[PDB]
Amino acid sequence: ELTQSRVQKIWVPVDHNSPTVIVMVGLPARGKTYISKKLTRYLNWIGVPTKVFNVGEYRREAVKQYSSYNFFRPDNEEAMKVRKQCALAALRDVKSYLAKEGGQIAVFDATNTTRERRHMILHFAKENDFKAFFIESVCDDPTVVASNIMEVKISSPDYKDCNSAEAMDDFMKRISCYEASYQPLDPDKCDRDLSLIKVIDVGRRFLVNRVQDHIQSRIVYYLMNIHVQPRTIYLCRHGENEHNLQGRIGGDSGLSSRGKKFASALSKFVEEQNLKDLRVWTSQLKSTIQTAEALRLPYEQWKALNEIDAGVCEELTYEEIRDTYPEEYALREQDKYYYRYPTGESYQDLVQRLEPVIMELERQENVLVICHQAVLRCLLAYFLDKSAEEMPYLKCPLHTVLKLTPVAYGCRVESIYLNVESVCTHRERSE
Ligand SMILES: Cn1ccc2ccc(-c3cc(Nc4cnccc4C(=O)NC4CCOCC4)cc4nccnc34)cc21
Ligand SMILES: O=P(O)(O)OC[C@H]1O[C@](O)(CO)[C@@H](O)[C@@H]1O
Repeated sequence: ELTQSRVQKIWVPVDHNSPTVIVMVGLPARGKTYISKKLTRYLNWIGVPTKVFNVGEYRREAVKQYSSYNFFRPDNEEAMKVRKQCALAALRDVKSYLAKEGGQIAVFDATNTTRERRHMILHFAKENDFKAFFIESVCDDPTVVASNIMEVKISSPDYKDCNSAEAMDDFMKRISCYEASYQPLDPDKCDRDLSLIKVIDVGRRFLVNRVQDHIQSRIVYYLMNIHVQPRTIYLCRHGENEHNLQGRIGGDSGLSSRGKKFASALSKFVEEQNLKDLRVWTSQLKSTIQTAEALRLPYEQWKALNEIDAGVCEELTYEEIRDTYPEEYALREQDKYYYRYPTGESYQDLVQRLEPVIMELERQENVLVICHQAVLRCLLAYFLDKSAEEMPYLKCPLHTVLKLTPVAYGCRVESIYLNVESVCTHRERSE
């Protein structure tokens, strides 16, 4: 016999591959940490457990505050010993994360600019049975380097007792400390056997060598879709709909009278925002489409943006679900991310179908996504680096636009309520 597990609905028989170390490579202020973080955010959200080990954070913990670039001098015998021990301590943690804590990918975020340092990470990987994948960021444009420094270096803890001008100055010399011994990845000759991507001039061009597995090709694909241009992402739900007024889930009802006032308000908001080339996306459910109709803009529908499928519970109230399917109600409340409605979906299923939405979102600039409660949560979690456990409980009120702006290494979210009443469909984590 086979039995169907209670939360996920997976048929199982009755009782009766290598982790990867991703090695960042490059001079300081080349976006290594920007990429480390963003990538880790994508990987975790698609369900590959990933963690960043930034050697700089180890050095900052092992050493009294930073005073100047002299700490990074190649003739600094003692700082060198410290730096090397910081790398080894980060690797100890990498071993722990991947071999014992269920980690899948560890991103070793450091300059790792010498063949020697990289050879040692390889030895580490090889003897723990970890795959190694290198990502190098190369850029010689001073404008880009300057910008990076202004944007994330001068505000860092290292420079808290320095003004801008002198953080910038210190950082420039800090970089020059690494230049003499920098051996770029060389896939033609000495690195022909390594798996790596060398990125040149901020994603303009890539060198890819020996992709070993699906995580690696997928990272390359991700890296070819992202960009660093400023832009804005607006996320909202459909205007209130008739099923909302009844506390009924799922279905494909139309906008209520308030829902229509929202749409009209949303149109005003969008106009006042004054964007160029704002793309608009909806699901294929009517609520969403009517809402976009009020904007008088071109929009495109995506079945992927359709609300979670409640299967056999579609169109019931939560009340009716507790009465009719008491046991299914409880299972969901106890594990709301992995719980699969019977005949239906989990939040986990949602991530899989939203993955192509995220990938296209990364390619776009200004976008307005009009969608549904659970879908919105799933997208929002991606942008705000929220865990699978939290995602089902993020708050996405009706008639409220969430305005997301890339800033520094992450994302500012700004809530904008359009002053139209609605019922509340938020349901707290109960225990
Ligand atoms: C699009 N893409 C694909 C691969 C890849 C690798 C590195 C980078 C990359 C990204 C990058 N980005 C930042 C680094 N530090 C701080 C901030 C950014 C950054 O993206 N800032 C932007 C945020 C959005 O608004 C405009 C400014 C800087 C780089 N500098 C030199 C070389 N590469 C850089 C971009 C990449
Ligand atoms: O995961 P939760 O909190 O039940 O929210 C999902 C529900 O939200 C709604 O969008 C609105 O109630 C339903 O269509 C859907 O079943």
